[PDB]
Amino acid sequence: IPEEISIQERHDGASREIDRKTVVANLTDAFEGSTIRRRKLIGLSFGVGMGAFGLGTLVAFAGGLIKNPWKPVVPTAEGKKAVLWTSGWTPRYQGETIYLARATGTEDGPPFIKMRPEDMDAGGMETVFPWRESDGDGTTVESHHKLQEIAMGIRNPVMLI
Amino acid sequence: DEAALAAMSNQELLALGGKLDGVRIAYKEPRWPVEGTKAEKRAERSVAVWLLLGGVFGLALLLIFLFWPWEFKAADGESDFIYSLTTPLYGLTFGLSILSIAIGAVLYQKRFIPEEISIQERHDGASREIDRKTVVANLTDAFEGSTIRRRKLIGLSFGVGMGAFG
Amino acid sequence: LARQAEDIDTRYHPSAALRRQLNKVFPTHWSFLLGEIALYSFVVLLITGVYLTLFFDPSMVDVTYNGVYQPLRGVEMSRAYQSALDISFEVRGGLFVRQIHHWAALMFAAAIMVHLARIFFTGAFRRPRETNWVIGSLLLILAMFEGYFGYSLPDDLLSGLGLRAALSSITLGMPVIGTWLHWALFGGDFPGTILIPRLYALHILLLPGIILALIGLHLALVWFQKHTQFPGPGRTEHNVVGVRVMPVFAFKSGAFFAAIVGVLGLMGGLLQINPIWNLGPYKPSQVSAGSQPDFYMMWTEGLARIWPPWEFYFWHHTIPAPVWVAVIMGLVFVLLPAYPFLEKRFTGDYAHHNLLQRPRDVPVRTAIGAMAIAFYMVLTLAAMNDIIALKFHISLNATTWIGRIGMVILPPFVYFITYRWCIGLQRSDRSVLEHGVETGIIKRLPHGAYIELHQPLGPVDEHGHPIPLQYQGAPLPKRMNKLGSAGSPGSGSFLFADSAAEDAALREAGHAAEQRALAALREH
Amino acid sequence: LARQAEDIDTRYHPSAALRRQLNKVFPTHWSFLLGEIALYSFVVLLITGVYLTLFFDPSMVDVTYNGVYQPLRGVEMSRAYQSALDISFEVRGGLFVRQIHHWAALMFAAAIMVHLARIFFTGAFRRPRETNWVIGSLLLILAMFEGYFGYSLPDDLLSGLGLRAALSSITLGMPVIGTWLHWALFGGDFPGTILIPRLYALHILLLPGIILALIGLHLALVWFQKHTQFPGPGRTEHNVVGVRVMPVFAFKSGAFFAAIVGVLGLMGGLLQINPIWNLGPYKPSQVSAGSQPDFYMMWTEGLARIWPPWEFYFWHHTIPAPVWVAVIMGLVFVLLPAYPFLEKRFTGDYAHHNLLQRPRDVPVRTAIGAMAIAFYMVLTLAAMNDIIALKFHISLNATTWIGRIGMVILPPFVYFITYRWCIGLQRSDRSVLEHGVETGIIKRLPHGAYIELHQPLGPVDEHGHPIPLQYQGAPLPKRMNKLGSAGSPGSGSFLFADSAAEDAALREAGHAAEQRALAALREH
Ligand SMILES: CC(C)=CCC/C(C)=C\CC/C(C)=C/CC/C(C)=C/CC/C(C)=C/CC/C(C)=C\CC/C(C)=C\CC/C(C)=C\CC/C(C)=C\CC1=C(C)C(=O)c2ccccc2C1=O
Ligand code: HEM
Ligand code: HEM
Ligand SMILES: COc1ccn2nc(C)c(C(=O)NCc3ccc(N4CCC(c5ccc(OC(F)(F)F)cc5)CC4)cc3)c2c1
Ligand SMILES: COc1ccn2nc(C)c(C(=O)NCc3ccc(N4CCC(c5ccc(OC(F)(F)F)cc5)CC4)cc3)c2c1
Repeated sequence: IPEEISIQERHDGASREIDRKTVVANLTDAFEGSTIRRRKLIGLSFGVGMGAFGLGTLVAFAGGLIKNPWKPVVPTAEGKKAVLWTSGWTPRYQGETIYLARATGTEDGPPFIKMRPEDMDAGGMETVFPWRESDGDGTTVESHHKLQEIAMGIRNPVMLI
Repeated sequence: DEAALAAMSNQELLALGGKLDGVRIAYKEPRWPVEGTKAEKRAERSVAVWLLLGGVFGLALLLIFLFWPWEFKAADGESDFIYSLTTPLYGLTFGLSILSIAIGAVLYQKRFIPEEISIQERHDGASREIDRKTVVANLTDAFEGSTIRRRKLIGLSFGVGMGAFG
Repeated sequence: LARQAEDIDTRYHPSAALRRQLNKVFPTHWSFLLGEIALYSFVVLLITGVYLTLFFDPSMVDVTYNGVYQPLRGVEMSRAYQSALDISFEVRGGLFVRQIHHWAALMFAAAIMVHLARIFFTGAFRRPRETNWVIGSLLLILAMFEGYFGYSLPDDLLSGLGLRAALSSITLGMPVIGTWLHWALFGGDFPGTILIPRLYALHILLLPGIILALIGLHLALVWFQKHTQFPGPGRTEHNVVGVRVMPVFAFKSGAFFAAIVGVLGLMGGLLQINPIWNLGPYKPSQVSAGSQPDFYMMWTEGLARIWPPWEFYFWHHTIPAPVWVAVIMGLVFVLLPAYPFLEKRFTGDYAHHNLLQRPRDVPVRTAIGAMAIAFYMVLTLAAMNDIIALKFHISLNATTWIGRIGMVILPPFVYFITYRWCIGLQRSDRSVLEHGVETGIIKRLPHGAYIELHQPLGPVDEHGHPIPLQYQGAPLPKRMNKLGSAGSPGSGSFLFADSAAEDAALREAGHAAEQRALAALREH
Repeated sequence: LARQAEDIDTRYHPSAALRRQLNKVFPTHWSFLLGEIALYSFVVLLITGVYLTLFFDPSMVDVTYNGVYQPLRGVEMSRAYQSALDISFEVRGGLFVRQIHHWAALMFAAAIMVHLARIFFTGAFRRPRETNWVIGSLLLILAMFEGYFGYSLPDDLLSGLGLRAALSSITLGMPVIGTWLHWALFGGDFPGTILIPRLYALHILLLPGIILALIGLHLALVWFQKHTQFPGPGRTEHNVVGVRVMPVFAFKSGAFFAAIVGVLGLMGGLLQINPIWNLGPYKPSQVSAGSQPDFYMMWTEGLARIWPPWEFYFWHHTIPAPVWVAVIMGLVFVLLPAYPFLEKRFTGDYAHHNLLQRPRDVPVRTAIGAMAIAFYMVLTLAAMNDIIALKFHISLNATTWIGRIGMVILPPFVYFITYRWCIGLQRSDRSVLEHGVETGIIKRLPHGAYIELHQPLGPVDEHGHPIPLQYQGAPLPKRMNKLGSAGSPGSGSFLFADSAAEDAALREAGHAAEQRALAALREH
């Protein structure tokens, strides 16, 4: 393809005064001809009306997402608490037994089994979860749901040293 | 023109712009030639009350959305009837507010903005021969200058390559 | 804001394109807003759909409800149906929003159809605008299929039946490809695991994008090829008579937008549409009695209902009945975009046109359009067989045969009547051109004769009879009161009168301005 | 195609805008393609993402795998992770496509950063173009967050840790709003059921739409405010010297597009990125050692690592440490778009500029930019603490303290060195302007003196010394071979020579054309 050089004649800067004066005259005449400047009541009522409509609409748009983080929804032994203060280690009926179960990685019957103090040496660590024997092994769908919700709780895991 | 484009009034500037664009506005007329009358005040008040209603019921929409019983309560013991009115109220306030605003705007345009007629100077059809000849010369020279017409092997290999890739 | 405006002007210096766009002239006919209706409906659809996407989960995995709606607790359903129920019952203002969405979809379709009717009957598709007609046809097809994919998303019993029958078992029956298309689309046999996510992706991303691009192209073509207009006093094939954008047209357009949004909000708040909770989740073993789609697919359903059972069985193969529906549908969708070229081949007219035609001046095209509309109405009414036969006490087989025969004898009858009606209107126009406008006053003419006191529209001859005018493609007045004949009421408010000076001044200035407008537009 | 071209011309008559766009001149500097790189990366991203949406299912419900990948059979995972595994292992060519997608995202980010560096150092943001700078900054922020939301979609262990830490526990810690934002965004506490569908909707629909609109506006502003250029022989503030679009520029742009697509395909086929199957599904109880986000969030991670633990506890309340990260990141994102106004307030220069600056002529801005780049590099390297301390045998606490101190002492050191280096380059330019170009030849001058045989760039005085030139903002030659001094090899092919006549003719015509180009561009 042949080699070439070209020059473009920018023509930058402000417009020619012709166009500026004509367009500003058009805008000013379209505004002054409507006589809206000397109509105070119409303008102010229009403003308040549009403002109220816009405010109500935006509030209704962004109002379905907002939730209260402190409403008591979690049942405990002293009534109901907010989610951000219960843990799953929280007792439910004033004196229930919560074992320190450990995960086995298999799904025949136990995904969680109890522990004894002798199942660990002086240099060991283990992760444990709250058991609540009323949850049972993972056979039925009900117990399977209970266990899969125990396994996924962001404040449940505990290190045993 | 000149530098003395100033000292020119508004209407000469507007007609100058129009003629530069090809527009020729005929018959521009205000709506109230006589001064303050009672008809003008009545029309202004009528245009204003619609926008007042629109704003009032936008506020009503906000209040209803904030403080109305909305949760599902349906049963046959406690016949709620307050929950069955929760969506109708949203619609009735929202739509009516914005409708009132629209009607106020239409009335304002129909009774205060001046009446006009304009003509636009279509300029349709084929282009002026100047532009057609120049653009076709540009295209033809850009094509013939690359010498691709007398390069058969390059063109055909290019075609087969692009076709296979695609 | 002088400082900001000037600094914008030295940085960008538009000042000439802004002037070129502020002086553009647009014709003002009530019939030129039927496209604005569809545009505003599309905008509302975009907004409400963007809101809805924050709560919808498009999965087909099974769960048990365990929600707030009690008559469905313990029932096993998909995740999409549960998400739709959660939108309906557990988000403050969600039912309102999805009802607005559905009503806006319906208004979108209806406005598109009315706009197409206008474009066809006025003849606005001729030489400079065939491609714009083609783009419009593509937009119509896309809108139909987008609405279909949309209401099939929260899979309940009705949507499931519609999907199954139409999509699965018409794609399954195509002659050679057939099952290959079915398995490429569903990933397997009908109830799969990838159908709803695929429809969701198609519905929120692809088709809206294509529709947005095509709408942009449509409006650009309309902007740069200036609008058409009706013949009239000062109208020619070389000018556009109307109002400039600058003060007026933007104002009218915005007010219309607000009014349409108001109507949609009202009827989305007060009328109920698609109550999915009264239905149940989709299950292949149960069915109900009203299984219709939305009114823009009812013609497809009706065509499937009233088409006779003609199948072909040859060596080791089978061609079922719904193939017929397939080819007829395709033939319609192919005959729609290719009409201007057919008409220009048949009439042999290839000139530029910027003035519209009145539908009464083109009898053959008006008759063709009326025949097509009658066919569409027959197909749409044949889709609500059950409802019609139940509410109005008619046999069901009777309605099937009524549709099957009407499909053949109603279009030609409508054609004949429409042709004769158009020519009758033309003759009624020529009569008021030859004589004057009938006033309705009777005299007795002392030798016992009754005359009726016509009123001429132009000059008169020596003996009082008007000289006949020539037709110019513009409408003519027929009532004496439409011409200023009996007008000028009092100038009170409603119960108290104004002064006499105010009344006289206002009446007199109004008369003067009217006369000046008339005399100005004639002379150009 | 004469008939079709003419009929297009009588229907549309462009013929003048096409000529106005076919003659536009574009400067030709290698540095003006760094934006084309990002544009082409974005196009490839669009295409591959549209392909990917046909197979992805964004749910958070739990399933058991039961697939083809054996070391994960029987493991309970979400539906998104399973869909990603199915894309990877069960669609012919899916792994290739998602690897191309990820590599294209990385190249998008890198090209944007290099383009920003160019724009900043050459000074192309001055009076007519501050708004274009602002639009670019917004595009950068949006690209960062879009990539983040993108790689957090197939929720596995690493993506889950990133989400949890950054999003959940930095939004949770804001002073007053805080938990309200967290619950509005997640619908509840961290592991919810609406997070992944919401991210999916944000990632495929909203942010791509905003980015597309902003890119359109960016390119429009660049098209109508013509490009800048470097000072040179025939360049002024009133003209653009380059090549026309018509034959050349479109060709070069398309070839560059194809080459970038080729590079992306090669490195998406040969290098592996994000092997999600080696990881596992996200579970809140297990973790790994790497952590690490993609390289455009590493500075955020590093800032969180090396910021000291300063918290405030007052009455019944707590202000944690990550608040600091929040305000520092906001301060950076606010200081980026507001730079041109700061510089024009501080230097007091408000004139139009169309000629660029060499980075060596503006020492203070170059030093500021080098300091900012050094800060960014320190923050990015402080994010791979574990990898550095493991591969290169260094203590971990040592790397933490090295970063914590470098964050304060490296930027000023870099500033000082960059200032002195810029002034040194200026002096080296002035020396070759005063004298000639050093040739490197030595003579002995019979009375035992050594001279070095400079070569003048302009006229000479009576006694052979060149008269000093004036600096004009353009680069100067430093090597004698860059000027034609030793050139003209043989004219064979590689192993067999051509005739002497051919060699002489080609050499002589080439010399003539070079001289004519030079003499033509001078004279204008
Ligand atoms: C047809 C239909 C009705 C039949 C019915 C069929 C059926 C029944 C109905 C629908 C059924 C379903 C299955 C249909 C499937 C549809 C499916 C969803 C298809 C999707 C479509 C497709 C595959 C999407 C992917 C492709 C697409 C995303 C890529 C397009 C690229 C995009 C849009 C462009 C973006 C960039 C753009 C803004 C800039 C353009 C480039 C610009 C103009 C030039 C560049 C440029 C400029 C501008 C400079 O100023 C400049 C200055 C100095 C130096 C350099 C440059 C420079 O390079
Ligand atoms: C453009 C033309 C469109 C049409 C004709 C259309 C039509 C529909 C209809 C009729 C429904 C049924 C709603 C119900 O019965 O509750 C629906 C659902 C839905 N639409 Fe659209 N829609 C359109 C555009 C969009 C867009 C652009 C989006 C998102 C960006 C969207 C998002 C949705 C979603 C998420 C649903 C399912 C939510 C639900 O069913 O409650 N739609 N669509
Ligand atoms: C525009 C800038 C974009 C960026 C920076 C980006 C970035 C990313 C990244 C890094 C991933 C992770 C992929 C993986 O690790 O396998 C991803 C996933 C994904 N992207 Fe994008 N993307 C962009 C645009 C798009 C678009 C426009 C679409 C669709 C139209 C899309 C569709 C998807 C989908 C469906 C996924 C999930 C599929 C999967 O993870 O395998 N992306 N994105
Ligand atoms: C809700 O309750 C009910 C109860 C009963 N009915 N009965 C019907 C008919 C419906 C109903 O909704 N109809 C609307 C409808 C009709 C056809 C399609 N197809 C697209 C796919 C298919 C196809 C065929 C051939 C193809 O080949 C080629 F690739 F195009 F070449 C491609 C696609 C063609 C038909 C889609 C929606 C309904 C609803
Ligand atoms: C992948 O593996 C790993 C392993 C370990 N790490 N460690 C880190 C830090 C990451 C990581 O991904 N960092 C990137 C990152 C950082 C911060 C945010 N925020 C968004 C929300 C947040 C916010 C705060 C206040 C707000 O208030 C207001 F709304 F603005 F008003 C709003 C939003 C602001 C910052 C988002 C991404 C990572 C990844």
